[PDB]
Formats: sequence, C-alpha cells, structure tokens
Amino acid sequence: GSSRTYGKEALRANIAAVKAIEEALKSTYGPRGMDKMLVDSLGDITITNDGATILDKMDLQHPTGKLLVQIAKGQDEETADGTKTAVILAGELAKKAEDLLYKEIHPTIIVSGYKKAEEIALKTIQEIAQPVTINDTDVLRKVALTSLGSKAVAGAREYLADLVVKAVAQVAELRGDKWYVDLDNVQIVKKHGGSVNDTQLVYGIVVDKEVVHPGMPKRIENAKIALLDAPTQMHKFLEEEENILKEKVDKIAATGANVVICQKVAQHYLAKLAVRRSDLEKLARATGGRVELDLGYAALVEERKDKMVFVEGAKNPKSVSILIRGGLERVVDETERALRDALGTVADVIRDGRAVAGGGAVEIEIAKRLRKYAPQVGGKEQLAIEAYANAIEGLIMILAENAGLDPIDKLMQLRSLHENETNKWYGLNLFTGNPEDMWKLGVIEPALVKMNAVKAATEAVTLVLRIDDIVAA
Amino acid sequence: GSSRTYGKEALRANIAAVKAIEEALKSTYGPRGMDKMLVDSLGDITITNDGATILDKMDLQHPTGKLLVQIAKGQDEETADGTKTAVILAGELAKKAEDLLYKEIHPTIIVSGYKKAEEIALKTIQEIAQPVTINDTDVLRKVALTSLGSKAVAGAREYLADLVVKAVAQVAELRGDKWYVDLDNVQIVKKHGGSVNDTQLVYGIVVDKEVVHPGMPKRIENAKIALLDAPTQMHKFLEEEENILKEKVDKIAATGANVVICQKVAQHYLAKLAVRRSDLEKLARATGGRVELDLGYAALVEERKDKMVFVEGAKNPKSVSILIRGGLERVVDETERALRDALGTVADVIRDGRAVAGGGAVEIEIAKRLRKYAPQVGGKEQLAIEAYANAIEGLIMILAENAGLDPIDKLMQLRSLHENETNKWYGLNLFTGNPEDMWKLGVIEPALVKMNAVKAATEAVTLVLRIDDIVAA
Ligand SMILES: Nc1ncnc2c1ncn2[C@@H]1O[C@H](COP(=O)(O)OP(=O)(O)OP(=O)(O)O)[C@@H](O)[C@H]1O
Ligand SMILES: Nc1ncnc2c1ncn2[C@@H]1O[C@H](COP(=O)(O)OP(=O)(O)OP(=O)(O)O)[C@@H](O)[C@H]1O
Ligand SMILES: [Mg+2]
Ligand SMILES: [Mg+2]
Repeated sequence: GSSRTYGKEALRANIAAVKAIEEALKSTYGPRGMDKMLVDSLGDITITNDGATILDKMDLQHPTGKLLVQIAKGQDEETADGTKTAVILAGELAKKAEDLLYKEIHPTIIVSGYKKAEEIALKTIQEIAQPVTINDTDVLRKVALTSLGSKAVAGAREYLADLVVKAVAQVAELRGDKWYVDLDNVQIVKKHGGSVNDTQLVYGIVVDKEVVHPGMPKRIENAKIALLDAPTQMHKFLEEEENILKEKVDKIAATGANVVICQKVAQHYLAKLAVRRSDLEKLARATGGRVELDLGYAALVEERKDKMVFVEGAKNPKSVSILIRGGLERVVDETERALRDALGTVADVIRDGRAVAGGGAVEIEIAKRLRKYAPQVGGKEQLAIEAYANAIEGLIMILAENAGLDPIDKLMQLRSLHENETNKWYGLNLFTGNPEDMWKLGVIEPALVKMNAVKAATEAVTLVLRIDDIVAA
Repeated sequence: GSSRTYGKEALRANIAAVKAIEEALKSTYGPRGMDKMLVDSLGDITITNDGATILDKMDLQHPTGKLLVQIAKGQDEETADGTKTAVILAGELAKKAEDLLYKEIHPTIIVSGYKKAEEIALKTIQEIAQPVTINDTDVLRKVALTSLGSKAVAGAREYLADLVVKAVAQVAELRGDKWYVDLDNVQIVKKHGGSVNDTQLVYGIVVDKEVVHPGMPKRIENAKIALLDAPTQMHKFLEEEENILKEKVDKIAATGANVVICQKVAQHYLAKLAVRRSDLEKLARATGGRVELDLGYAALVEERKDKMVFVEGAKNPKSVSILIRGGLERVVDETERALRDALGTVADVIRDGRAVAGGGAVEIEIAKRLRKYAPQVGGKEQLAIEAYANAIEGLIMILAENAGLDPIDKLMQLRSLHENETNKWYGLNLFTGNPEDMWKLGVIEPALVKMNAVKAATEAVTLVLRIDDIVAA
C-alpha cells in the first residue's frame, strides 16, 4: 500500500501547508510585536520572538512545509537578517496565487509572471537606495541603534552604540575597491559584577585574568611576546623535573621574549612576565606571533585592577577587544546576543555601501514601479505581475495591523503620499500612529538584506507551485 | 487456490494498467513542465522531472505495467533520450485501440495495422530529415544549447555551449565512412571554489593536484612518462627499506623517464618529477604508455596555480579533459549531469549525420503521410492506420496543453499551416503561444532518438494487446 495524490487537490494541499507555517509567524513580525511560548517534551518553558529560533523548536508534520522552512533557515546563515520577512512574503505570494487559480490560469503562467517581476524589483532597489561610507558615522550610529534597540540594553545607554560603531570603524580592510570586515577580527570578554556603562572598548587585546605572579614586572614596553603550547633515582628524577622549570628561562633567554603565555613554581627566577594558563590563536593574530624557538610583538603589556591583564599596540593594528561586565548573568548573556548582532549588521552595511529606509518605505516604491511596468507585458502574465504588487503592499499591513492601528486607511494614506513627487522616504512610525519621514527619524536597514528577502521568497513559492503530484513508497 | 482471467476483461484490465503508468508521466513532458515529489520509506524528499528517475522510485503493483516500464527503462540505456516520449506514445496507441475494440474489431487486425504503419513512418523520418557535419558548427552549438538549457547553468553562460562543442569536435574518429566517438575519450575534473565561467577546456589532460614536491623541475618538455602500480638486523632492514627509495631513481635512470606517477621521502634525490599518488588508465590512453621497465610520451608537463598539474600534447591527440570549478557543491554536481548529457547528445548527432526539428514539427508530417497511405490498404486495416495517425498528433496536444495554451485551436493552426506547400519546419514555440519556424529558432534533435521512440512504443503496445489470458499458480 501507498498513496498517490495529483492535480489541483495536491496543489491546494501544498498551499494549505504554506499558509499554516506563515500563520505561526505573522504576529511576531517586529518591532513592538508579540512573543510565542514554546514548551519541550521535558517541560521547559521558553519565550521568544526570534524567527530563526521558533523554526527550530516548532515541529512540522508536512513535507512541503519542511522544504519552505529549510529555505528560510538557509536564508539566515548566508545573511543573518530577514528570516521572518522571507516567510511572510512567501505566505502572501501563495495566498494571492490562490485567487488566480480560481480564474483557471495555468501554473506555468503564474510562475513565469513572478520570475519576471522579481528582476524589475531587484533593479528598483539598486536605483532608489543611497550610498554611505565609514566617515558618515552618524548613519552608522543610526543603523547600530536600530539593530540594537527594543531590549533592556538599548540606546538609553547609547555608549553601547558608539562602542560598536568605533569597534568596527577600527577594523576596516580594503578589498574589491570596497571596505571589508569579519567578526573573527573583533573579540568580546564577559564577566559578572559590573555595569552596562562600565563595559568599554580598548583598541587593545585583553583577558580578565584575576592573577599573574607577584614578583614579575607588571609593566612591559616595546616588547616581545611568546605564545606556547609548550629512592635515589627518584630524587634524580625529581631534580630533573625541577631543572625543567629553569629550562623555561633557559629557552626564553635563547630568544629574548619579555612576556610568555603557556597553555597549561619557579616564577621568582623568571621575575629575577608569565601567564599561567583558541585564545593563543587570537593573541597570535594580534601579536603577529605563532603558537624550537616565531615571536610576536606589542608596544605595551600591563596587568591592572576585579583584576585584569591587557595587551596594547600589538603588531597587527586591525584587531580589537571589548569587555562586558554586568551585575547579573541574565543581562550579560543576552547583551552579547544583541551587541554582536548589532555589530554584524554594521558589517552588512560596510560590506556593500548602500542603505534603504525601513518602516515600509521600500515596499511602496516597488509597488509603484510594478504597476507602471505591468501594462508593457500585456498578456495573461499581466495579472500575475499585478498580483505580485498586491502581495508586497500586503506586507506593511502586517506591520500596521500589529501596532494597533487601523490597517486599510494607514495604507491608503501612505500610497497617496507617494503619488506626490519626492517624499520617497515616508513610512510608518510605530510609536505614534501617523506616517513620518523615515530618514530623519533614522530608521535604516542594509539593501543586501532586502534583496535576500525578495529572492528567497520568490525561490520558495515557485517551488510550492510547480509541484504536480505526490508519490510515496 | 489460484486465479484465471481471460477474454475482453483481461484485455481491459491490461489497458487500464498502461493508462495508469502513462497518467503518472503525462504532466512532466518537458520543457516548461511540472515536477513530481517522491518520498521514500525513510522519509527523504526528492523533486524531479527526469522520467528515467521517476520510473525507478515509483513502485508498481501490476505485472503488465511492470513489462511496459521495463521496455521504457531498457530504452534509456541503448540511446539515452526518449524515456517519456516512448511512454506517452504507448499510452495514446492503447487509448485509441480501446475505441476500435468497441466496434468489435479483433485484436489481430489492430496489431497488423500498427506494424504496417510503423514501417512507413520510419521511412518518412529518413526522407524529411536534413544532413549535418562537424564543419556545420552552428548547428552543433544549437543542438548543444537545446540539450543544455532550462537549468541555472545554461546558454546565459554560452561559454558552456562552445566548451562542449569544441571538446567533441576535437575527438572525432572516422569509421564506417562516418565519424565516431565515445564518452570514454573525454574526461571531467570537478572541484569547489570557482565560477561557471571559470570552467575551461584545455586540449590537454589535467589533475587538480594541490601538491607536487618542491625541489622538482615543475616544467618538463618533449618528455617521457612512466605510469606505475609500482636491533642490529632491524637497522639493516631499516636501511634496506631506505635504499628501496633510491631504487626508484635506479630504475628511472634505467629507462630515462622524466615524470613518474605512482599509485600509492627521497624526492630531493629525484629532483637532483614525481606525482605522489582508473586515472593511470586514462593517462596511459593519453600518453600511449602502459601502467620490469612501456613508457608514454608528451610534449609538455607543468604544475601551476588552488593549485594544479597539467599534461599537454600527449602522444594520443584524440583525448581531452575539461575542468569544472564552482563556488558551491550543488552547482557542480548537477552541472556534470547536464553538461555530459549535452555532450552525449552531440555524440548522437555525430554518430549518425541527420537532424530533425523539435517542437512537434515531425509529428505533423508523419500524420500527413499516413493519411495519404491509408486508402491504399483498404480493408479493416485502414481504420487501424488512421487510428495510429490520430495517436501521433495526440502527442503535441500534451505539449501545447502543458505550456498553458488552448490545445485544439493550436493544433488546427499547425495542421492548416502544413497543408500549404513547403513550411515543413513550422511547430510550437513554448515561450510565446504562436507557431514559429523551428529551424530558424534553432530547436533540433537527432533522428536516432525519434526512431527509437516510435519503435519502442509500437513494441510496447503490441505486447499489451495480444495477451489473451492471465494464469498464476
Ligand atoms: N523602528 C522601526 N519602525 C518601523 N519599522 C521598523 C523599525 N525597525 C524595524 N522595522 C521593520 O521591521 C521589519 C523587520 O521585522 P523584525 O525585526 O521583527 O524581523 P527580522 O529582523 O527580519 O527577523 P530576524 O531578526 O529573525 O531575521 C522590517 O520591515 C523593518 O524595516
Ligand atoms: N525549445 C523547445 N521547444 C519546443 N519543444 C521542445 C523544445 N525542447 C524540447 N522540445 C520537445 O520536448 C520533447 C521532449 O521532452 P522532454 O525533454 O521532457 O523529454 P525527453 O528529453 O524525451 O526525456 P528524457 O530526457 O527523460 O529521456 C520533444 O518533443 C522535443 O522536441
Ligand atoms: Mg532585523
Ligand atoms: Mg531530451
């Protein structure tokens, strides 16, 4: 025994799976949006509004949904943002395809329409965007703040916004006639007992070591660094192992190193600087050293009051550390998850120097270009392009409907404001119900994240259409 | 206990099996055609439109269908194309035989009709086709492109089309007063990190070796090649095994070889070229060597920046390698499955120098010859030949019906266009709904694949008729 299902009934059964997976996410479309409660088989309780999190702990019985979710998860590791937008948009394009199938259009006309709209949308995003550079640091601060905000740690402590902006403004490499960065170049340190304004940047590389040995010179300058993975006969062996302590000095003097860090007593003779205990790799990347004596170099090393050790002016100038100290664990452990995602959004601007307004300002310029382009295509395909435009505007209703407003009128006001000339940045504010200019409010996101949202939605829906039949064996 | 079933009811039960197996395939008749989803017993999901793939993972309860599928699978290994056409045509000839049995004609009249139509069809294909040669490289490019297209790798990167055309235009042997080729003569290499336009031909034989030993002369010219499957007493054995390293030099000097490849250190003394590690068979076929020292010969050997090793101008000039490097695995692994099937279609033209238009242009010349021939046969057999012609035209409805068009009118327009003189290449375009000239659009397939489609369909249906009774024990 096995089941075969084919034709319109298999296509309806696939669309009813996509409109279920989108229904699970619709309400959490941020900001100012609801959370979901997830309970596991053990009885743990979790509260979340992070879509990449929900899609790993919800569980899905239907195989076509299992393909849609896999595309939306694959979407999160390539770019890091737009996990929910690429599911909502893929929900709307299917819901509006259902209106075209009742007019008896064949699916290969619809799919040819969508893949003919997406290529004029991606051109329009590159046309309406505006360029930005590292020197435009106000715009970098506005992007950081927008990605950072809506948690307890926020731009009420705007020191966090300058902290991240300065930290990646330091690490700028130049490649492809453009700037380049990666998160491997900038490191955190996390500890408890502190304050969120006590967190600081350094322009140096730092470890929260509570001890280094007391006789040693706690300031070292214009210096060389080494990073290391390095009865009667019983008394002779015991001495031979105590002489192996002096063999550390013997081989440091063989190379002239000043501070010497080893993975895992005779420290009075060394004092006549040792660090007791993947971080040696970070020190090597800062110092230019290597983990037989190969040395690295730095302008200053210090230990200072909890208690800490600092390296400053290491040979590679494009490396930075930041330290978070907070009074409770719950603050620190989510502040990392906010702060490095903010920095990893600034990096999505800096890797490609365009920026576009949030708030639904992009969708309504796209929904104008399509409705001016559709009369040129003329055939049955014209109904598929106009059915695409109605599905992109249908996104910002899910943004207005979510902040308590009346959705239809607060769509019509925006569309009428865009029929006037210029005005291209008007969109929804969400902390007051009226439309406002999104650039002067400073609400911005990088173009690469919108392009990935549009492309992963069209790729996901044109794989749910264009399945005729289901066989199992 | 056992079952016996005989007469009209056994014949109806066989035809209802053939019209089920054809019903599973009808919609995927390409291009621009739907896919099917196949789920296995483990829970893996697969999406496909390749008929030779569907028929191995669908599973079939009925024994007559199990014979039809076995003929259609056997069809794919002899010629490589026409797995679906030979099932659809075998579906139509049975569906139209059912209309003749209700007029009470006996089955041995029908089968005598079909086997009397197929012999005038095979003559007509040899009459209406047009010849082609290697020098007609535009037609080779058009055939390559038609077989290559409708994937992400396509003639948007037309470098792939010239890549394959040049690659088999080099390997041409002459036999039977005709050209001859096989796929054993041309080899690929596949690696990750690349681009689809970074893929290149060579007119040489190549391995993506990331290393060869650093002292050795990395350029060798007008050269000879060897291809090889080749306490106190403990110190004497250890030395005897180290002298066996120098015995490689000792036996290379005994034959004067310049580069020496062995299946599975003293390389400084060899340097005073060694390759560290079925490919020795390919090198032997290029070099004219053999895997006791038999040597092969080549004009140049080089190692160059990833990193690679090249052999150029080997003794046999009718051997070629191509290299695919792509930025992701998913691209490379299906690009092989497209690119070698494109090349293995050019080989189906070159092995037999006729070509015929696609798009349903052949079917409507055959459906004219039959309806002019049928009045000569005169008896009850006349109804079986005209019932054959209606079943070949009934194929291009499944091509028009599939691209969203209205099927009947877009048949009648083609038939009326063929009642005019010449025009013999008019057929369906599928990227716009009107008929167009298929030769100027460049849509071509080799005659040997159509002949195998006609012959394997008539052979499959005349075995489903002409079964009277089913016995089991
Ligand atoms: N201050 C704001 N005012 C208006 N719209 C905003 C504001 N901040 C963000 N948005 C909009 O919120 C949407 C993104 O919603 P949300 O942040 O919940 O999902 P996401 O970040 O894409 O998801 P994920 O982080 O899981 O990938 C975009 O349309 C964006 O422009
Ligand atoms: N560009 C085209 N326009 C019109 N018809 C085309 C075009 N390309 C191919 N065809 C037609 O498509 C049919 C073959 O369909 P399809 O390629 O799906 O099956 P197949 O190649 O025979 O199957 P398989 O590859 O599994 O053996 C032939 O009638 C051919 O002439
Ligand atoms: Mg976001
Ligand atoms: Mg084919």
